[PDB]
Amino acid sequence: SMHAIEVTETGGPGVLRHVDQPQPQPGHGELLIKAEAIGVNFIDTYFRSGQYPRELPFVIGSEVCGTVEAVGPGVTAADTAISVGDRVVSASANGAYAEFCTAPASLTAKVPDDVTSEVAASALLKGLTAHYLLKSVYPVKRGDTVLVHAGAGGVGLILTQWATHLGVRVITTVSTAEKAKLSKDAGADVVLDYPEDAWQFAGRVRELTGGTGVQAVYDGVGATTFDASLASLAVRGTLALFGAASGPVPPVDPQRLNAAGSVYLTRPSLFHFTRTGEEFSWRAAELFDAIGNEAITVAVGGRYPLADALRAHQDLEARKTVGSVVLLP
Amino acid sequence: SMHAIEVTETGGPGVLRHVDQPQPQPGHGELLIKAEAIGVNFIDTYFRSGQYPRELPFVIGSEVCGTVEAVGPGVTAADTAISVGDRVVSASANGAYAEFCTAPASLTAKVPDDVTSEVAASALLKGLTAHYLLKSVYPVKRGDTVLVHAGAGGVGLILTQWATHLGVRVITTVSTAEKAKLSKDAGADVVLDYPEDAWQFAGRVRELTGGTGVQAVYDGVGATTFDASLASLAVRGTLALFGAASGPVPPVDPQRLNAAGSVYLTRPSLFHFTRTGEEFSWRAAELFDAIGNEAITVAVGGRYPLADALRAHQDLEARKTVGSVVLLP
Repeated sequence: SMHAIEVTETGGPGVLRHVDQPQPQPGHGELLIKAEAIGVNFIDTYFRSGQYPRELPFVIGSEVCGTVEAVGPGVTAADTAISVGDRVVSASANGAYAEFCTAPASLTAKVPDDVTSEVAASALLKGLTAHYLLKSVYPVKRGDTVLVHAGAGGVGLILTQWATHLGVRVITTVSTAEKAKLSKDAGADVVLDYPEDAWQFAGRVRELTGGTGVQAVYDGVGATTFDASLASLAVRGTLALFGAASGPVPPVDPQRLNAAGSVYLTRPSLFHFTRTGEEFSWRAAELFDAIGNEAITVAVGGRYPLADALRAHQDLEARKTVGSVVLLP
Repeated sequence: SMHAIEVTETGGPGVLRHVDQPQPQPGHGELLIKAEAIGVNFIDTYFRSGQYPRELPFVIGSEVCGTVEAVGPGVTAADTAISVGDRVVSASANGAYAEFCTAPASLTAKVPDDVTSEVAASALLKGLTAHYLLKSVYPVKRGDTVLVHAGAGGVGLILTQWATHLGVRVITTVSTAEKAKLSKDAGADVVLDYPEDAWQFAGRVRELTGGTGVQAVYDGVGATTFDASLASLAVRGTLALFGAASGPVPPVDPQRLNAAGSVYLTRPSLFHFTRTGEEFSWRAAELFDAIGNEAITVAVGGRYPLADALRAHQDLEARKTVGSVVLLP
C-alpha cells in the first residue's frame, strides 16, 4: 500500500484526495518507478477538471523522476538501456502523484548523475519539445535568427537558452516587464511586445534582421500572433506552429505562404517526434547533456509534499508560482 | 529591322501581328540574343488575351534559346560566365517571338553543346521548376517515394523522370489512358486515377507504400487534389503546392497539418528560387547536365516558322499539340 492522489470525480482542486492506494504493478512494456520528484503542470488540471476526459477513478499526473524498482513483461535489454536501480524520468507515466507509478520504457529516459530529480521532472516535456523544434522541425544553425513567442513560458525559456547555446540569435515576445527580464536572462537578444498589427510587427523584425526576416518562428501562442509570425519570415523560412495558447489559428489561405516568401508552415506535436524508444532516448540524452553542462537551466519555484497536491493546484491556477512546481513524495 | 510578333491590342490569336520591328538594344544587365528556338506556352496566351496585364504594345513571349549577339551596360565577366557568341536560354526574355530579343543575364543560362536549342527553349522553365521542387523544397533522396499530380503535364513529366533518375519511386495521377502511358514512359512506378475521395485515395497510396505514405507530394493541381495530397503523406512529409490548375485551394485549418502527421505545407514559386544569377545558373546547369545525359527528355511535338505564331496559338489552345511547341525564326 502507498500514498497517492486519486480523482474519483472531476472538478476543482477539491476533488484531489490523498489516499491509501495499492502499489502498482508494471504491465507489458512498462517500468515500475519509485518517485523522487513529481511534476505539477496545467495539463494535470485539465484532466482533474474533466476538460480532458479519461477513465475514472485515476491517480493524477504523468511527469515523474525516480528510480526503477522493477520491470514489466516485455521489457528487455535488447530494447532499452534502462535497468532496475536507474534514475529515470518520464512524461508518460500513469499515476505520477504517488510514491510509485508506471511508465512505458519506450517513453522513459535515463537521468545523468549531474541532473537532479526535480529538474528532470520539471524539464523533460518542455525540453523534448524544444529539442524537436530546434533539431528536427527546423534544424537551427549557427548564425540563424529565430523568433520565439511567449519567451518567459516553459518551452519559450528552453527554446531561447538552447538556441542561444547553438549560436542562434533569439528575438522573443512577452507581455510584462517581469517576463521581459526572465526572457533576457534566458538569452533573448531582443525582447518585444506582443504584436498589435502584423505588418508593423514584421517591419520591426525585419529592421532587427537587416531586412531579411527570421529563419524560423516558433509560435506556441496561435490566434493572436500567427499573422505577425507569418509576416516576419525570411524567404523559405519555417513557421512552426506548435501551440494555441491564445486560441486556434483560423484556416490559412495557402497563397499567403507564397506571398510571405515561399515559406513552410507546419503544425507539429510531440507524438510524431517520440515514435520509438531510440528517438525518445536521443532527444532526452541531448536535453540532459545540455542541462548537465548548465547550457539549459530550469528554475524550480515551488516544492510541496505529495499530500499538499491540492494546495499546489490552487497555487498553480492562481499564478502564485513562478518557475516549475514539484511534489516530493 | 527584324521580324517580330507584336500585340497592340489584347484578344484572341487574331491579335498576333507579324511585323517589321526595330532590332532591340540591351539595357542595363541585359543580353541581346539572336533567337534559334522560341518557346510557345499557355502563359503567352494569357498576356495575349489580357488576362495577365502588361504595357501595350509588346512583342510577345519570354522563352528563347539563341546566341549572345551583344551585352548591355552593367554586364561584366565578374557577374556572369556568359560571353558574346555563347548559346544561351532564358524564360525571362522580353519579346521572344522575334529574330532578336533581350533578357537579364542573371536569369539567362548557358546551353551545353549536347543540348539542342529547341529542347533548351522548351525545357528551361519546367526544368528549373522541377529542380527547385526536388532539390530545395523537399530534397529527395534515394529510397523515397513521392506523389506527383498531373503526371503527363510539362512539370509532372520532368519531375517524374528526374526523381526516378535520383532513385525515387514516383506515383502519379492522370486523367486519361493516353496520359497514363506518357507518365509510365517518364518513369512512374504506379499511375493512378485522380482522387474521387481524399481518404479512399490516401488509403490507396498507403497500401502502395507499405502503410507509410509518401515522403512528399508535388501538387500543381490544387483544388481537386489538395485534400487527397494532404491525406497521403508520411509522418513529417512535405506537401509542395506549386500550382492551382484546377482552381485555388480553400484556406487550410493548421490542425489538419498536425492530424496528417506533423507535415509541412509550402506554396513555392520560382521567383524565390532564382534570386541570384549564381542560384539560377546552378539549377540550370544541373538541368542541362541531366538532359545532356538523356536522364531527362523533353518531347517537341510542333515546329512552326515564326510567321505562323497565330497558328501555333490556335493549335495550342485547341490541344492539337502533344509535347512542346516551338517557333523557329
